[PDB]
Amino acid sequence: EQESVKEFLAKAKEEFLKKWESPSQNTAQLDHFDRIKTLGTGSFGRVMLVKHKETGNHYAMKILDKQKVVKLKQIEHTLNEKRILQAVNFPFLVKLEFSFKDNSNLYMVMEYVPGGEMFSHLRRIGRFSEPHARFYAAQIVLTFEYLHSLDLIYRDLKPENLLIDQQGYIQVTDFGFAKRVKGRTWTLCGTPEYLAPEIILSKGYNKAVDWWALGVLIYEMAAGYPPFFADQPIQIYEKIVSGKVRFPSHFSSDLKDLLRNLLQVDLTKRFGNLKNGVNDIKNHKWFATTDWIAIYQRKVEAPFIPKFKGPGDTSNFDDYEEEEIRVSINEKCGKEFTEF
Ligand SMILES: COC(=O)[C@@H]([NH3+])Cc1ccccc1
Repeated sequence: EQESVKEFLAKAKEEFLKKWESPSQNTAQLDHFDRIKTLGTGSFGRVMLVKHKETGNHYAMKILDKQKVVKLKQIEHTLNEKRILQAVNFPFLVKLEFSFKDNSNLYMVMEYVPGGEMFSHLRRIGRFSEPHARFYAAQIVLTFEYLHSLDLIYRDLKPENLLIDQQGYIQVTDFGFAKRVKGRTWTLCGTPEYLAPEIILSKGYNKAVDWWALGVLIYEMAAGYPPFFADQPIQIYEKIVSGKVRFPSHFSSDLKDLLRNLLQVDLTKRFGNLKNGVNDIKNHKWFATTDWIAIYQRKVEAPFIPKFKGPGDTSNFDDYEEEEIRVSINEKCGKEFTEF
């Protein structure tokens, strides 16, 4: 690679490692914020729009219930998520602003991106044109080059985790499955339609799973549906492992060729995982129009700007029951979460 890229990534890794080795902790508290709206809710956590009472800034606060994290065997994953997020810095990664814990919950306070999930926009328009899909894909390629150079695997690429910001660029959110891995790792995680075959088959897998997931994402952006779609997970998994994918006739030949190379079942043949690494992707004809530096510098005009009224607008998110943020009188699971 150009010495320019090598030197950039060396500095990126140095800066990451300093924060990785000495993580920030306990940088705000709950009563510094007002709750505005619940933006998402799951089996062990929620995301809420909050406002800082002194500065007036809006943030997305992820709240994890310690007891449920333990019950669902997510302890290490939650520690990974926060330790990684506090240490990374890249234009297409959502910024962690504060973190803290209390007797009941873990809190990560992040930039709020009012444009909403790529998923919503994709489903509302049907499919993205190839230029539009390529603009987003280029951001993911650069983000994975950054993450992988820090020995990080992301492991949850899907349209719901990609927020569209005020300039129309992507912000990757949700580092719940991200992990620092030199070599292989084994945990079954991700989302069914996006899992690489080696995850399904319970192998020791590596960063090549992220490049597989990029193939799934690009297909879904350009087609409007994912390549291995089926009604139940087991049927999805059978399709993933089969080595068979069908492409819409509207796909360009270049798109089909790139996707066949990202969706290689044999991980030793998969683009992003060959001897030339990410450059096989960056140099592919489908990316011939992409100015990688201009994308990194946010100098390209985006395909669209989401419609929203301001930094507190929640219109691009959907409606959930509002539930308490209860804090027990007694500390729960203190030992498990000491490092948070
Ligand atoms: C496309 O490149 C690849 O798949 C590389 N693993 C090179 C290779 C090809 C065939 C057999 C062995 C090795």
